[PDB]
Amino acid sequence: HYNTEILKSIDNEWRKTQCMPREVAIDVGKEFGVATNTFFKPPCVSVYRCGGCCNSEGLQCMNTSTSYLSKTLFEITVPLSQGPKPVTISFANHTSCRCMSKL
Amino acid sequence: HYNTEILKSIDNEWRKTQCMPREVAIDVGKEFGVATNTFFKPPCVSVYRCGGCCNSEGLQCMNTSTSYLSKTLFEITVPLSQGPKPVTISFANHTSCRCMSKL
Amino acid sequence: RSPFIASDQHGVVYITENKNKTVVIPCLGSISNLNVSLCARYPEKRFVPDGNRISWDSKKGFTIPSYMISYAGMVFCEAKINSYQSIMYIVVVVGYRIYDVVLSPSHGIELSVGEKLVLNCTARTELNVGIDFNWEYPSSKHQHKKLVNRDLKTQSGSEMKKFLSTLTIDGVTRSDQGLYTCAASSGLMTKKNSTFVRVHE
Amino acid sequence: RSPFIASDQHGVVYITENKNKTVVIPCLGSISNLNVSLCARYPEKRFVPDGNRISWDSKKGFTIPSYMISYAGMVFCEAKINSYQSIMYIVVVVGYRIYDVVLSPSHGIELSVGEKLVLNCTARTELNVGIDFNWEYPSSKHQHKKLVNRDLKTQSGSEMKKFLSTLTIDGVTRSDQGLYTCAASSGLMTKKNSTFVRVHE
Ligand SMILES: *[C@H]1O[C@H](CO)[C@@H](O)[C@H](O)[C@H]1NC(C)=O
Ligand SMILES: *[C@H]1O[C@H](CO)[C@@H](O)[C@H](O)[C@H]1NC(C)=O
Ligand SMILES: [Hg+2]
Ligand SMILES: [Hg+2]
Repeated sequence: HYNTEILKSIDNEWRKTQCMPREVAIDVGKEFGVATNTFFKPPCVSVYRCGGCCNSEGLQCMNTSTSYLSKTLFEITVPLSQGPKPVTISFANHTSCRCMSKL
Repeated sequence: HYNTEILKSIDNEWRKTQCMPREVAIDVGKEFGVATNTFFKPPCVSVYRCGGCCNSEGLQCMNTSTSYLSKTLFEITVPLSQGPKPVTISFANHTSCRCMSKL
Repeated sequence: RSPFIASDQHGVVYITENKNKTVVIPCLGSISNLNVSLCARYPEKRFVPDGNRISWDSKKGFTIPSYMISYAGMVFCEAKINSYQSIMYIVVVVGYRIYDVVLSPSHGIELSVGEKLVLNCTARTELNVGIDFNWEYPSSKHQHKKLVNRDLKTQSGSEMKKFLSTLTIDGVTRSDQGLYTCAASSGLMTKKNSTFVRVHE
Repeated sequence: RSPFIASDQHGVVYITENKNKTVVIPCLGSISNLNVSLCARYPEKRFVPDGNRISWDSKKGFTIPSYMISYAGMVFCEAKINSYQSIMYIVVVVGYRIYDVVLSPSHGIELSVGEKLVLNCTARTELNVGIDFNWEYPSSKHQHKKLVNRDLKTQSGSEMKKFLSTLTIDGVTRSDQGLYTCAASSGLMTKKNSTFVRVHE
């Protein structure tokens, strides 16, 4: 019946929205929380963080294991006396997630 | 030289972080901004929204064309006198993005 | 067609506060000699009887300590001879506790005809709770009344939910003088609170 | 090896405020009779000379109105006979304007020995701007000094950036009495502001 049409879509919805690692852009100078006079090129990095929804409030989406990754970005500082300098920064990369209890 | 190794990774970084449509979970009862006594099952829907970074502040990532999508979710209300009722909600789905000037 | 027989094409399961801590999925079977497991998602988890604690009786359905399926969006029992399954049961985790109902201002409301009355009722509750408000006031004779219900963010992240209902009368009159009682209702539990609004010249 | 000849394996391009509004990518060529285009990313955009406005001269490199490549992370010219390309030039969009430098408190700072002095310098600027602070105060003789620089969020979304530098002296002494001048520097442009801090018994 038409009920299967609704059921199909809704199970699919739960699947696509679950607590899992998701590719997101991270503003670099915000995680590092650098400075008033420091710019990054590129401004961001592509890394995987845990997102999605838990069915019970009191469970939130948290990573259970994390890799770290060293990416290389050109750092610009002002007043520009240089010189974009190749710097490396180590970003957290989540490899597993679970809806774990809040407290 | 080793400079190609840094260049390869950095161009790849710009590519993965650009202003483009991205699959995200949307808390339903927050977009609809429903009520104190209204719960949704599932809590979320999988839809595409514009994310990524613009290289110049004064350009932000905005969608240039939007589809809309009707998804069906069971709505629960309290005090529970029913009865999860199959309701439909129309969610915006972005199909193109561009770093457009802020003002 | 199927060993499982249970109204609609989908059922509902409510995790209310323990004990027993065990919840029953009515996976009533047509046969007795069946090895039934409980499939929950998402993510996929399978649960197998470990008598005594997790069990499936052909007359009662599946029985599991509800903490194991609280995470889940939906469950269904699965029996195989060579794989049949039950109907999807939606998991609804349901809170009921209201910690405190507080009005603002709390005491001694003195007003003069024409003034604006603004009552803020606030209910603070445990998680997985929603609230319906029901007010009681002198002038049920309708005169410039307004009610707005809001979600305030406990987080904090505490372990709670905070709800706000706001009564508003633009030009109070002497008929409006009396007891104002805001009721907060979560599931079955209901807590009330009141203040006296005084109106004179 | 290549028609393009330009120090490092990557170059830099700065979009400073117009006019000309046109920026020059030094894609100096070995030959004259080459059809060169400017490739920018991301996303991919190709730009072709439309003399006169967009042009490539074998002695000057590529010339484009900078609004067309401001969006870009990086650019490079591309010439083909049957496809060669230049080195990657990183696009840096660079602001310079400071609207106002304001201190807090602004006027009449009266203090007594031992008291805490807290100066808040705030610079408000156009977009694509970063600022370096440089303070000037009576006691360059170091005594319990502290400087913290912060980003405050204009947004709002206005069209600006707001920066905060905070001077702190825990136990002011009479040596510390005098002129305090906070300097904000963005690119080349620099704006200064001052207040008098008075210390007595
Ligand atoms: C939990 O309580 C129910 C009451 O219906 C009872 O039948 C069941 O045996 C209880 N569990 C245990 C382990 O006693
Ligand atoms: C822009 O100014 C430069 C100055 O170096 C000049 O050579 C160029 O011709 C100007 N553009 C126009 C259209 O006049
Ligand atoms: Hg299963
Ligand atoms: Hg290209």
